[PDB]
Amino acid sequence: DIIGDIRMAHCNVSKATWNETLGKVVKQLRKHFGNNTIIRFAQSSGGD
Amino acid sequence: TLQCTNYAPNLLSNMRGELKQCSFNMTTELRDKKQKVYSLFYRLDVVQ
Amino acid sequence: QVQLQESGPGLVKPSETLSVTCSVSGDSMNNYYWTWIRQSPGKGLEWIGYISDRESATYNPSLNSRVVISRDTSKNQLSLKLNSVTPADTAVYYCATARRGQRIYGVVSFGEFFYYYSMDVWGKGTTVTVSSA
Amino acid sequence: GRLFQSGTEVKRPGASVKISCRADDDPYTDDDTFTKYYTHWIRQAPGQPPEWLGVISPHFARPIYSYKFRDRLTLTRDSSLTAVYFELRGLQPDDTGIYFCARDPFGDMYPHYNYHMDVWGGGTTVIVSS
Amino acid sequence: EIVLTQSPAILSVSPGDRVILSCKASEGLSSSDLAWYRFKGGQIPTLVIFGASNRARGTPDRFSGSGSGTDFTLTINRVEPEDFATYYCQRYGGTPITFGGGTKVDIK
Amino acid sequence: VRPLSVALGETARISCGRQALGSRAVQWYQHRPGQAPILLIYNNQDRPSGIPERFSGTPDINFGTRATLTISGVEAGDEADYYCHMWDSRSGFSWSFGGATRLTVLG
Ligand SMILES: *[C@@H]1O[C@H](CO)[C@@H](O[C@@H]2O[C@H](CO)[C@@H](O[C@@H]3O[C@H](CO[C@H]4O[C@H](CO[C@H]5O[C@H](CO)[C@@H](O)[C@H](O)[C@@H]5O)[C@@H](O)[C@H](O[C@H]5O[C@H](CO)[C@@H](O)[C@H](O)[C@@H]5O)[C@@H]4O)[C@@H](O)[C@H](O[C@H]4O[C@H](CO)[C@@H](O)[C@H](O)[C@@H]4O[C@H]4O[C@H](CO)[C@@H](O)[C@H](O)[C@@H]4O)[C@@H]3O)[C@H](O)[C@H]2NC(C)=O)[C@H](O)[C@H]1NC(C)=O
Ligand SMILES: *[C@@H]1O[C@H](CO)[C@@H](O[C@@H]2O[C@H](CO)[C@@H](O[C@@H]3O[C@H](CO)[C@@H](O)[C@H](O)[C@@H]3O)[C@H](O)[C@H]2NC(C)=O)[C@H](O)[C@H]1NC(C)=O
Ligand SMILES: *[C@@H]1O[C@H](CO)[C@@H](O[C@@H]2O[C@H](CO)[C@@H](O)[C@H](O)[C@H]2NC(C)=O)[C@H](O)[C@H]1NC(C)=O
Ligand SMILES: *[C@@H]1O[C@H](CO)[C@@H](O)[C@H](O)[C@H]1NC(C)=O
Ligand SMILES: *[C@@H]1O[C@H](CO)[C@@H](O)[C@H](O)[C@H]1NC(C)=O
Ligand SMILES: *[C@@H]1O[C@H](CO)[C@@H](O)[C@H](O)[C@H]1NC(C)=O
Ligand SMILES: *[C@@H]1O[C@H](CO)[C@@H](O)[C@H](O)[C@H]1NC(C)=O
Repeated sequence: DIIGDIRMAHCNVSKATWNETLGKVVKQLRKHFGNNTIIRFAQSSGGD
Repeated sequence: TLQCTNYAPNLLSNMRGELKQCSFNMTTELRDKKQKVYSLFYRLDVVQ
Repeated sequence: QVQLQESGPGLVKPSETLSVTCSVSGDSMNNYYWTWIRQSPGKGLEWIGYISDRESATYNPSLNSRVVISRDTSKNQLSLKLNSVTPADTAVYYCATARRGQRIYGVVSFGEFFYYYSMDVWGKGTTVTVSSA
Repeated sequence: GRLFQSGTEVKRPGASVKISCRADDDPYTDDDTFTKYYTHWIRQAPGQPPEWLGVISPHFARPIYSYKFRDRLTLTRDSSLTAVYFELRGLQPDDTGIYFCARDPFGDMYPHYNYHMDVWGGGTTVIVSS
Repeated sequence: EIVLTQSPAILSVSPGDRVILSCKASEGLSSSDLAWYRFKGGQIPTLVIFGASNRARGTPDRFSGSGSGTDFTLTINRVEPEDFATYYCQRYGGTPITFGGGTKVDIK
Repeated sequence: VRPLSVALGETARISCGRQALGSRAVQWYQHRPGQAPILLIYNNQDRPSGIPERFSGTPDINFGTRATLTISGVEAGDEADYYCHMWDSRSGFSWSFGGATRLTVLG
């Protein structure tokens, strides 16, 4: 049984350093596709 | 055959479809006798 | 400060429209949630229903929808209608207020919290007896 | 040896089609074919050159669509490790033709990392009218 | 996007000679990502060659072909009555892949 | 309905029959016969105005404890029954109040 509260597990990440890491990897990836190309992060496709 | 209904009913939280309560028979060390057992299984573990 | 006065018919014939009205004086009814509690002799308290700013008359499911809750903002009153009543609920009524405070145990983003209704200011309450005689 | 797909279904404009391409026909089989081999789905119209329609990976059935058929094409497999599906919602009277499913290692195998569709299977037909 | 064209669209030959199936690429193929298929009406389209020049399992000695850069050739040694069918070449690389239009041999 | 008999001077601990399961948020009541009910303790720690500082509840730290009401300095007129309203997570929206613990002080 569950002796307590029915809760859901959840993973926490810090927003500021994750946004800085995304900006850094975008600035790194921008060395291969010129300057004025809009890089868009999206969700997954699907499957299992 | 798992007779399985919803555990923790009428909960207004997010976790509603998961945590289902099912009962089933299981064999013991004496093969003529059985044992009724109760357990909780997730939504991704049971198929109707 | 919110003050509550009561009014009652007293003598009620069975199986018709019952109406017991409490009046509010002192403030408006914009945020406080009005509820009604029935106290019968021989048992404990009983929750009839409550109303909110959503104008939702959520009744108790153990009453078989025999009560009707309504409010009004133009005359500072509220109507408590009944139909097809029994002679076995001779009880004193109560008109109370209730504030809603949230209780959070996990994260608010998923909805792992709930609501309660605290009743701090109550009314005097007038008894209503129903009988065939 | 050879792949198996069935179906000679007719359709109406505004519906969806379901094409299943299995390998080794008996249903209780453990071919393991959809396990380390990519699978290509290819459409061909009569009187037209064949065009690419979509590949599915054998790792966890992660699909790779094209930009022409992106928002109206979902395809995956079931709990058993056979019988990949093909759901094409948002029909049209332009894609009337034959459909093919081909096995392809796609440069993931151990010998030589080749690029070839070694076997194609069946080839169904989809028509639509009113 | 690399468009794959084929200029010998219509071909006719007798059984027992060598035929040339040429294909032109748009801009600089990698010379290792190309395939040839033998299509027919209401049959099983099988493969005949790997990459630039490498035979498959069910392929005899008479099927070969090479090419590099932007030109790719298929060189059949002899013509059989079981080979009078259309051919389709395709490339690989970035999705979506594109076939090479279409060519066809005939008996005359 | 459960009776209780506590003499003068010493304190008393009153529990309700509803076994709490989860995060608790109780509202302890007190109803004199004929008068109006009043709110004593809400949200397990707080107390409204006008109520004396003699009623202490139980916090929600170290879940597994009993939600009781402590009456320090019991006087002679404490004959009104109490009500232990239960609001938790698993049982959902509770409608009824519960058993009325009738405290009868002697002397
Ligand atoms: C990933 O991240 C997410 C967030 O992004 C994390 O979720 C967070 O999870 C924790 C618990 O795991 C939640 O804490 C809970 O909060 C509720 C209510 O929130 C209170 O805190 C707010 C913060 O403000 C200060 O106050 C607290 C003390 O209350 C300080 O300790 C803090 O440091 C802050 O400085 C506050 O804004 C709230 O608002 C209310 O404030 C006052 C007080 O009531 C009112 O006047 C206001 O009007 C308004 O209503 C509120 O104060 C708490 O209730 C929870 O504590 C209770 O439950 C515990 C477990 O049962 C128990 O141990 C506690 O003792 C407590 O029980 C009793 O204690 C109080 C003591 O005074 C009593 O008064 C009270 O009645 C109660 O009965 C709990 O602490 C976060 O809210 C949640 N975050 C969000 C955004 O929802 C997640 O955990 C992360 N995951 C991982 C893996 O890292
Ligand atoms: C990775 O893929 C790219 C893209 O296909 C490959 O680049 C291509 O390389 C060929 C040479 O092998 C280039 O062809 C050349 O074209 C010029 C004219 O542009 C011509 O003058 C030369 O004689 C030659 O034919 C081709 O243009 C080039 N494509 C692109 C888009 O740059 C590359 O070879 C692949 N492999 C790696 C990087 O290992
Ligand atoms: C084995 O059992 C699973 C679980 O039911 C089957 O998967 C479902 O199959 C039905 C077929 O009508 C689909 O409608 C469901 O969507 C499937 N559930 C999924 C994918 O989660 C599976 O088909 C069974 N295998 C057999 C009978 O060979
Ligand atoms: C995660 O855990 C570490 C453990 O030390 C802690 O320092 C940190 O504050 C926690 N939270 C986040 C958002 O990283
Ligand atoms: C992320 O970092 C960039 C730094 O260039 C900043 O401009 C931006 O406001 C940050 N936040 C988001 C949500 O992008
Ligand atoms: C993109 O911008 C950076 C700015 O530092 C520059 O160095 C780089 O040359 C630019 N890319 C191109 C293709 O000009
Ligand atoms: C276990 O077996 C008995 C034997 O008749 C049956 O009545 C019972 O329903 C079984 N248990 C379950 C959970 O089906």
